Amino acid sequence: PTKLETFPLDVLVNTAAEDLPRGVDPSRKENHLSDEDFKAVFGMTRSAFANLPLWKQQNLKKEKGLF
Repeated sequence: PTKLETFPLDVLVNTAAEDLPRGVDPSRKENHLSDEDFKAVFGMTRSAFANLPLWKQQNLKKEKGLF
């Protein structure tokens, strides 16, 4: 594609690894949320989230089912 594919939050959270769409980086599911879902889930800009240390990004994602 011309850009990364997006999918509904429920699909990214509640799908077995083997069933995940091919267009989703399993280690960076947040990149595949729409802007609206990213804002609802994280409450900060994508750049602000990317500026958190990787371990903190992961910790936040774990509770949210996106790790």
